Amino acid sequence: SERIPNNVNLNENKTLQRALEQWQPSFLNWWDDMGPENSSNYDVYLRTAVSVDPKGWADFGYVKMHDYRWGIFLAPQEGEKKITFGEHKGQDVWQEVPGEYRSTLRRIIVTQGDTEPASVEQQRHLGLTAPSLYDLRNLFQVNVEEGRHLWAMVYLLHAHFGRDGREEGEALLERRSGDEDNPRILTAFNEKTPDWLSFFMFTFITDRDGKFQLASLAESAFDPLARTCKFMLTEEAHHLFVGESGIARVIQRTCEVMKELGTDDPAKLRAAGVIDLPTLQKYLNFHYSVTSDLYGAEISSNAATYYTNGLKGRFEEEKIGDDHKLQNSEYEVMDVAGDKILTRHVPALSALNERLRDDWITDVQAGVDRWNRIPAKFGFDFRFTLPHKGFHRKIGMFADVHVSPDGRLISEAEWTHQHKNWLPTESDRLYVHSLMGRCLEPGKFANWIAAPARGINNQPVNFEYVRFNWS
Ligand SMILES: [Cl-]
Ligand SMILES: [Fe+3]
Ligand SMILES: [Fe+3]
Ligand SMILES: [O-]
Repeated sequence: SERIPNNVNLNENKTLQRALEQWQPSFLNWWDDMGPENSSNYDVYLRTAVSVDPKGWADFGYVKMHDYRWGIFLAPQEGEKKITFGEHKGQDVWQEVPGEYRSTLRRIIVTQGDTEPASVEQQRHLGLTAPSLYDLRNLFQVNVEEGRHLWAMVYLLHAHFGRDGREEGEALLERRSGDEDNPRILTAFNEKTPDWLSFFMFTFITDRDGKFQLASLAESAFDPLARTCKFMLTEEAHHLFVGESGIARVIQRTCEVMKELGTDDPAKLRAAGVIDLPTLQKYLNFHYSVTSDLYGAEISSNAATYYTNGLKGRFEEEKIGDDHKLQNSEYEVMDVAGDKILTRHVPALSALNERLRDDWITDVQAGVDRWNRIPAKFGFDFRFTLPHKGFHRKIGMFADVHVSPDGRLISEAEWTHQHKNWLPTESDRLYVHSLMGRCLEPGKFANWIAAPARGINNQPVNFEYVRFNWS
């Protein structure tokens, strides 16, 4: 082992190596303060990336999380990679950041960076109510990887953004989720993640915004960014898995109990300590709509310049069958006109945020379809659905207006009186919270969630995924 593991020959740039070694103790201070509560002396069975070979790239073993081997890993550098979109299509990719784009790319990197520790800060208390050792370990695995994502971006800042990059790396540790004076940059990352149902939805829906922002940055003309993100997407895949199967196992458990009691009635299901499917639907509505705001205004001149200038491409840019310049292309978006929601066509360049939002909607929907297999398998009519994209939005054309899940423009009064049916109430949040009792004995699961289909790294489900050191 080296002090900072990496596949970018950090060793051979002494100035850069020392700058990051200077930042490391500060990162570790942040981990000890805002990382998982009371965990400094736990041994956790964790995956650690040591390399990038797709055949095997990650060690498994017990480690105390303070000692986790956070490292910098980029996808391998391609020979003569060309810029695939925008005014610079056809030219060589960039190894350094051009002056004209320096501050724009900095803000992109910093904003992506900021969401990483924000997630850990939002989730630091969750361990104390973990429904199983398996689940606690998953939480911790997500947490250390979000840590590594902070390292991924701070590396770029130090390596390619000089003085202010150094300053940005500091400031990334000084802002704090929900803080009054130094809050994190985006609204979704200052929200409470108050329980494990929210956590699974977060990693299912909001980490998915991560997926799509990263996939777009993975196309970037700025190739060190591109390569950082390509790898990060592999990590994000694990986070989405935790979320999707989290909720699946909760739905499984609720369905088991609906069959077992021969009933549908929320009151009865809640007497038995499960989360009724309609309440789950409200949580889906909440996280979905709040996350949708992160993609930005549907129509936006800034997104257009990030494409044209080669900074940020579309999701799976190279598969799309067009000119990859888009000056003469169109895209269909919605439009609020009077008391009706219509559609119209706009220049493709101005609707890139909406395209990426639409791509993310599709991906979330495929997951909702998979969840719906469960009640179908039980012969139940219940289906999860996604609300109309304008529902419960604070960013974009729907910001100053209200839309029901089924896509009706509704008055302020209707919203006030009906939204208790569509988003979690205090009562619903208190009920879900009341089920959150920790359960730490090997192979056992809190009554509100089912056992997973399998373990981790081929260990059995009743493996001792976390040792606390009493035993
Ligand atoms: Cl109104
Ligand atoms: Fe991340
Ligand atoms: Fe993530
Ligand atoms: O992530």
